[PDB]
Amino acid sequence: GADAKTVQDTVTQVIEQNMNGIDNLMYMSSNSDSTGTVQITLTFESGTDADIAQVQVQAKLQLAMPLLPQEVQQQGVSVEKSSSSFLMVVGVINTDGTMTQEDISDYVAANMKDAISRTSGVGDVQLFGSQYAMRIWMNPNELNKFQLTP
Amino acid sequence: DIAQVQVQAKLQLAMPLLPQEVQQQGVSVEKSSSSFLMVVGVINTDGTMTQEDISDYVAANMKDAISRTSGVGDVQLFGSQYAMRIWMNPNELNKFQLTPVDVITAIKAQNAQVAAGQLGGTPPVKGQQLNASIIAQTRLTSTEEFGKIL
Amino acid sequence: GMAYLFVRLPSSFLPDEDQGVFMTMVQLPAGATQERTQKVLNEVTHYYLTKEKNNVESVFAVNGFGFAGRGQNTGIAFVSLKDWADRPGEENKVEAITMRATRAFSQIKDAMVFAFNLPAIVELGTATGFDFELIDQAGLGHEKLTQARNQLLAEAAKHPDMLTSVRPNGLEDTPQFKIDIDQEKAQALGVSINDINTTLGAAWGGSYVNDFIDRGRVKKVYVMSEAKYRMLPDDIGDWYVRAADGQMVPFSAFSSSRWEYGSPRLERYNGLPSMEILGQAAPGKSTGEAMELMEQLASKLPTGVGYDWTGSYQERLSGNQAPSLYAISLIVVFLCLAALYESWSIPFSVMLVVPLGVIGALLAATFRGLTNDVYFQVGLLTTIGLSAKNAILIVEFAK
Amino acid sequence: GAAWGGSYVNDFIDRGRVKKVYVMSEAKYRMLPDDIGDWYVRAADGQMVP
Amino acid sequence: LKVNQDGSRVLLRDVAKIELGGENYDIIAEFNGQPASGLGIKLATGANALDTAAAIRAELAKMEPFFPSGLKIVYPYDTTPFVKISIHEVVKTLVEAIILVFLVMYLFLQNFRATLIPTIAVPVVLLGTFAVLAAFGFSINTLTMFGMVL
Amino acid sequence: DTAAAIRAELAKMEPFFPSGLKIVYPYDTTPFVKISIHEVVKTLVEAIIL
Amino acid sequence: AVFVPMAFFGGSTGAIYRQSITIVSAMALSVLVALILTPALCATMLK
Ligand SMILES: CCNc1cc2oc3c/c(=[NH+]/CC)c(C)cc-3c(-c3ccccc3C(=O)OCC)c2cc1C
Ligand SMILES: CCNc1cc2oc3c/c(=[NH+]/CC)c(C)cc-3c(-c3ccccc3C(=O)OCC)c2cc1C
Repeated sequence: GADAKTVQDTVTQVIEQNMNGIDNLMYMSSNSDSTGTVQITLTFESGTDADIAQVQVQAKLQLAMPLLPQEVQQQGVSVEKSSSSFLMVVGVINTDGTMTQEDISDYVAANMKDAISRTSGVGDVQLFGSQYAMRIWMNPNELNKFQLTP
Repeated sequence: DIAQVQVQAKLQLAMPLLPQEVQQQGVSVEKSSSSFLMVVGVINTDGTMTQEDISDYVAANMKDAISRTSGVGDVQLFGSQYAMRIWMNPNELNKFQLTPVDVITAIKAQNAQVAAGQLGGTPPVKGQQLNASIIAQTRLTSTEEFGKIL
Repeated sequence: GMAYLFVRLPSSFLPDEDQGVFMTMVQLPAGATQERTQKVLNEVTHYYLTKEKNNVESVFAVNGFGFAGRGQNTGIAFVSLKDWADRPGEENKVEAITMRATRAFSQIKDAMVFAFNLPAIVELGTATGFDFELIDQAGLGHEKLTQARNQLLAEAAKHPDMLTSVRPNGLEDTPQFKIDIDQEKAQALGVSINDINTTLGAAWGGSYVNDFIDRGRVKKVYVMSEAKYRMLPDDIGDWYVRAADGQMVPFSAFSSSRWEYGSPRLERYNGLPSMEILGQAAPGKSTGEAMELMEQLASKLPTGVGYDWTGSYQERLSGNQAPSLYAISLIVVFLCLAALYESWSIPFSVMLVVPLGVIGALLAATFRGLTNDVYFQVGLLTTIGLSAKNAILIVEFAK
Repeated sequence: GAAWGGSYVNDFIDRGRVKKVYVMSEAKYRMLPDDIGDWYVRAADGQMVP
Repeated sequence: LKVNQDGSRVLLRDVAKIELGGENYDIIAEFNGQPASGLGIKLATGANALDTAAAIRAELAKMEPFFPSGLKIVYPYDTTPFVKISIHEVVKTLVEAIILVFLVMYLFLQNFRATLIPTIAVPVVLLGTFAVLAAFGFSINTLTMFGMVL
Repeated sequence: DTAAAIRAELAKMEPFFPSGLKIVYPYDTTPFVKISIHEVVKTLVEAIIL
Repeated sequence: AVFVPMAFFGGSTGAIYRQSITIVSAMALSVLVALILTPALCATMLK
């Protein structure tokens, strides 16, 4: 829900004043979007271990998790290994028993996405859709009808 | 590099057994060396300023950079970073019938950022022409705005 | 000639090959929707299917996900071409396919669609290319920095020489619908400020409530609203918050509708706000020249506006490295030709066969459409080894 | 606690950067033992109690 | 939710629509203009790429037999076959530079035996190079395969 | 080298200070290293001449 | 020497001018093979 200004100093900035005391570092950058999505990049020296350049980062971040909302805390925070690009991209479609671009995205992320991402050193997986959820669309006229709020 | 880490993941199995006064306060696992080396004094000669204004500018421009740079263990400020400080009068609290709990409540309400959604939302109606992000409450900025809390 | 055939021969790092897999990205103007950009990704799907059956095996487009970032403005169609055997000529190979693609998306379209190559490499090392960045070193804001970045993009394309190609990254700068809630109006009628904020947040933007279990697995539960009660500014007043005195109160009471200009992508570099400046070295000049005639354009900017280079490079290859490499490569070659020889004279025979085999190496590279990249640089070092070989025989058998 | 020793309330933004907001009291109402009785807590029945 | 005076029960369905839909509608993919989802796997920053892509199929293969009717896998954007072309067109070029050398060795010396010594003197050296790069850290790289031809 | 890069950040910060703000250097290790090379590699050369 | 000092890599072009060595193993194994063996096989069997 949050806009670009909101995430820029309710999550982003807090992490940045707690992104210190780390071994090896060239620079830090950041992106803060109007979709309510932030992602920082800590680049390191060439030939450095990716296994330890992690860890420290997510233990420094984590000294700053309780300075944040909950809207964000219980939402997925994730420190991962990066490689600006994809390689294998596995499309998933239907031919016979026809179904929707919504039913398919759920079944991909409720059977195979959990397996793939853990398998043979995957950095991070990106869904091309979304996993299912018990979605509710509140009517504001029928809320005032019985005297009620969200 | 590994004698760390384990320590701050063991500590962190004990963070939710603590207060909040402490949790949202700065917990920090770092590398030690009982001693300093470079100590960079910071003073004023012309446009004169105070031992308070200087400590803020040191920790709002250079302290964040230094500590992350070329493997610094931990930095210690010789002063403090600025903060919107409030000095409650107990005579003027009883004058309008009030406590420090009512002042605290007023700042965790008016001094706050909210995640309001957006027009032309995530699942819209097929045919909408615009999509903009809603703003609502913004975090306060200056001494004047904290003086006008209700 | 050996010199002139080398200085004038321009420097690359690595060639952009046919990988059997390229792609093409989309981007719409200030505050477009999912319905707008889907029309564009649809028109793109035609060029590759109907007007390119022979070369494209399949497409895979996506609505609202650019490689800049995210949102309903963006898009991307991954491409998977047919096998290499069935694609015969240069026409039917990545370079030419993305060429007439870019023409067609700049012809019968009305937004920003491209197509591009797939280097290999990573994102960096375009060669004759750079990435500047512009920082807020003082206590300025977004509004003040915006103007400083406008002034560096201006002066760049205002005296080029030997021109250039400058542009920002993705700070398009669109409007934002602010809602001012008067606090005095709220408490008067008797509404909690908490209740008001989670009415505006859990309706328009959603709210993570709880976890449930669908079909064995645990997923999430979200709460929002039907689309038809949150698409315009006038629909805010249809939401009635409840007051402590058991009577309904609309938003129109305490709210204040008004538009405002902000940014949908706030970038920050190294603990401070920043904006990206993706420029490209001139077609005449190249990098070391272009970058140093960009630093004097950033020091001419106003106060509290510094700079720093993301993220280009850390000292290159035919740049300042190549020297140092060759340099030592000589001092050893000559030594070892003395550890088996003794003179001095014998090495200096071998130590100027170097330019014999080199003037030919350059001739073929400079002649055809190739360039001094990595593969060519080691084609050279191979030949000082093959010239030493041949010569050393002339010198070994004869001595 | 929020008078004599301070209390971490919330975060605000001064001049671009995010810092902290603290709540305590003027120094002159917390320097001696006799100054404790000047603080009047409120009771549920809307009347002050020292 | 409520029980309005007269014993009438207000339910969650009576005030709101309830469908089992995605938790994020912000993105929706098409594959040849068909409704679809998938998995865009990204590398793990120091991983063994092509072996990681071979094991992407490892999980995916055990998942195949338990799909509903219609669900079928497809492969757009994929790195795999470029590696298969860079070995099969280099180890082919390898063999072309032996057959070709064999002819130059015959045109100068009609001795069949003399055009045999050098034909075995380089396959063996080629192999020893594999064993040094195995005992140093490197791989069969695009670079270190062109180094076997040069 | 860590102390050489303490000045690396500090040097980029110098030009954007307000009026009056100037850096000073008390307690500092750096020059002790510069004395232990320049008085040892000097002693080195004295033990050749001798 | 034409090869391995040139194979003292500088940054993002690490395994690029570095991965000679690949080359050099081949040079020193062509030396080995030529100092051993090629001598042998020639003597072993020629005309
Ligand atoms: C007359 C034919 N016109 C060309 C026009 C071009 O326009 C471009 C515009 C851009 N718009 C701003 C978003 C960006 C980012 C990259 C471009 C590249 C480019 C793309 C991939 C790899 C390297 C380069 C490249 O040229 O890199 C270094 C120069 C480009 C290349 C050629 C031949
Ligand atoms: C029968 C003669 N025995 C040998 C026995 C060896 O035992 C080793 C044990 C170790 N103990 C665990 C701490 C580690 C780390 C490296 C070793 C290497 C090694 C050392 C430097 C550079 C490369 C290698 C090396 O062989 O690299 C790739 C194979 C090694 C090499 C040879 C010849």
